[PDB]
Amino acid sequence: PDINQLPPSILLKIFSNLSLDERCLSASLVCKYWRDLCLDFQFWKQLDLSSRQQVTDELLEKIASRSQNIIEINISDCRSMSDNGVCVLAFKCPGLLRYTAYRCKQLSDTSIIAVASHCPLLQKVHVGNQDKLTDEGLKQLGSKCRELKDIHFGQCYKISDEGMIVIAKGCLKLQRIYMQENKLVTDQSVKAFAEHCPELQYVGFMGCSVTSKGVIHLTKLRNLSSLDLRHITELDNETVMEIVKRCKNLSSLNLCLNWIINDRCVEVIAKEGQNLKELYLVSCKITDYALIAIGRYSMTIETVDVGWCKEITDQGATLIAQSSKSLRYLGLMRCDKVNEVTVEQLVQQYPHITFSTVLQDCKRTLERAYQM
Amino acid sequence: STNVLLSLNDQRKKDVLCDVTIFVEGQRFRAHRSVLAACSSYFHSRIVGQADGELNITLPEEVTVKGFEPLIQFAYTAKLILSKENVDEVCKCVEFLSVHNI
Amino acid sequence: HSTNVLLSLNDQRKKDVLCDVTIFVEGQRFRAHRSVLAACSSYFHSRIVGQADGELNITLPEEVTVKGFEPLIQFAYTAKLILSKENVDEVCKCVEFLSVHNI
Repeated sequence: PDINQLPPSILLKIFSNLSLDERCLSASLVCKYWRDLCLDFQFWKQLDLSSRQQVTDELLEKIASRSQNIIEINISDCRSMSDNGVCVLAFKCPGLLRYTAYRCKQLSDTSIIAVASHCPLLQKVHVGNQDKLTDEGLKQLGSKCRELKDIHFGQCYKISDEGMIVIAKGCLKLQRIYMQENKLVTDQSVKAFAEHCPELQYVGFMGCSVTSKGVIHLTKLRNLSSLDLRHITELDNETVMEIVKRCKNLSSLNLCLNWIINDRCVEVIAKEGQNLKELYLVSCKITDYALIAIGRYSMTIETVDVGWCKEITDQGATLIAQSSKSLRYLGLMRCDKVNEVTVEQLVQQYPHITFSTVLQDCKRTLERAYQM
Repeated sequence: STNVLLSLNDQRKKDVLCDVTIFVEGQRFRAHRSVLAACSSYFHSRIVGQADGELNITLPEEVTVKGFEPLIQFAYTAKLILSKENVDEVCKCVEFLSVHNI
Repeated sequence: HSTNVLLSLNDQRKKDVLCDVTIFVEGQRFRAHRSVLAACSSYFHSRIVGQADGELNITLPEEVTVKGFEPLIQFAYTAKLILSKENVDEVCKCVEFLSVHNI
């Protein structure tokens, strides 16, 4: 029984089921043939070198020296290489697609400049908590490589005004957007960029200073899917009504931590909402009155999230527990206004619920950690 | 339960089986998913929207690391320990870490 | 350091000797000194500085509770507190307060 008589396709399919550590540490010393098999464009076009700390500083010269089709560079949580060690790889970058580097503070705008001018093809630029990332490099990023299709620019307080307009006039193929607590973001950069590409599905502007003057004009596009407008500045209610009445295709709506937003929106969200799938209402000031409407007038619901609710109706929660057919997602936390019956009876009455109470999710977590 | 709280506490102070990772000034606390949900509504805002196995959170530059360190032990032990040098930034008993309206 | 002075005074206090100012709460007597309570709680300096007597007897309103009261003196002395979640509200002022306490 010789394993090396198998065709190379089968041997590569076998070797693809080993991690990079296993492949480069054990299977590369067995013999010449296995070492030559564990070195390909197959295994070296999806790098994913995240959190390899102080081991890859000048080594990036060899990973991309003869390799021709790196497309999935991932150096997230890097703390070893410098601008030189990333620009040397950035010089070639043949058809890079999904550059990703989170929390790599030592990287600066020089790396962005190196990666943005040597590959006119890109699909994902999901950079992260890198500070000192000024807006001069993103200008040329939008000017030279106008093929990028997805950005992520959280926690970079240097993207104030020029960046959005510069990758809004040239680039048009963007699909997803995500932003974080980035100050100095003006409203006069998104209103113009609201008529070119209406194919956006995911929108996230958490902790940002976008005024509702651009949210009002969102009625134009009718293809939006997911919303992440958390802590937003007084978005228009009638615009939300129109987008939920006309756009039947709507996936997610978070709207958490908003205080000027009133009870009317959640009162009316059960009037016609049939395809709504989850709701994240944490620390909401609900007046424990929409539960009757959300139980009686809603028949299609599977995810419900109760946050820091000071008051609640145990009878209503019990009624809605059996009112639905599959709505079992009670992740209760810090609910002081609770009895000791539901947490004692519904655990065994419904053996298809996980729950989230403190008394239960302490032994289960230890048990699942010990098993795996 | 109480012994459940202590067991979770030790498992936190094992650096093993930690879900949520708090990133403040390069320093990284490693704690669970459920407990920080019980602690401060600000965090449970940023967790429950994801079912990802590994999570990451950053905090505003306003929240200080010196006052941040005792808070984790607060959350894990439900215990109060204080010194006269470090009070003003925690002066609401809703612990008022800078921004920080729950 | 003067904290050595504070700790020495604390240990002397925790012998029921060399104690100068006596606090009375529904019968319980808690002994302490003259200078330190003047430095700690502004309600106390009011009733103290106006006399030069020997033995003092200061009573506290029902508004101040014993259960929070024992750690108050401890935090006055050594700036360290012990407290759990059940007894918090009658102490939630973070500038001590708790006494009158319009400053």
